[PDB]
Amino acid sequence: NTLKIEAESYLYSNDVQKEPCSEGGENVGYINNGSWMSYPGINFPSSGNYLIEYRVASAVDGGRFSSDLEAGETVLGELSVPNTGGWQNWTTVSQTVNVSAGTYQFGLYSISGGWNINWIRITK
Ligand SMILES: NCc1ccccn1
Ligand SMILES: NCc1ccccn1
Ligand SMILES: [Mg+2]
Repeated sequence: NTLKIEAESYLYSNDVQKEPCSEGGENVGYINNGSWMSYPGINFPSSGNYLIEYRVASAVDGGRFSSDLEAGETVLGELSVPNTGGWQNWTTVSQTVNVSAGTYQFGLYSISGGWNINWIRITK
């Protein structure tokens, strides 16, 4: 089963802005070093390995972000954003990580800015 979280649906954020996305809806853009977004109430119904996909774009090299649960109580890992050659040239990167069942605040934190994100998809 899959859960799709629209990236623009965050409850809290720092130093980002929403913009119309070429794939419909909105994406988060104007992401800098130290920008972040937080999504409450993300349910992982079983304990085990999940695929977490990120629909991202960048016209530059080096965009990088970390994902975490509960404000860094559990770090899930870090994602590099490819240089897809345009701000609306989208691609899907992923991480495979182990989470125990629960409902968590899910956080994305920009280590190196210059990347956009459309959505997050979680699959077990
Ligand atoms: N965990 C992403 C984040 C960072 C700072 C504050 C809230 N959430
Ligand atoms: N050059 C646009 C931009 C601004 C802030 C963050 C990332 N890209
Ligand atoms: Mg979106």
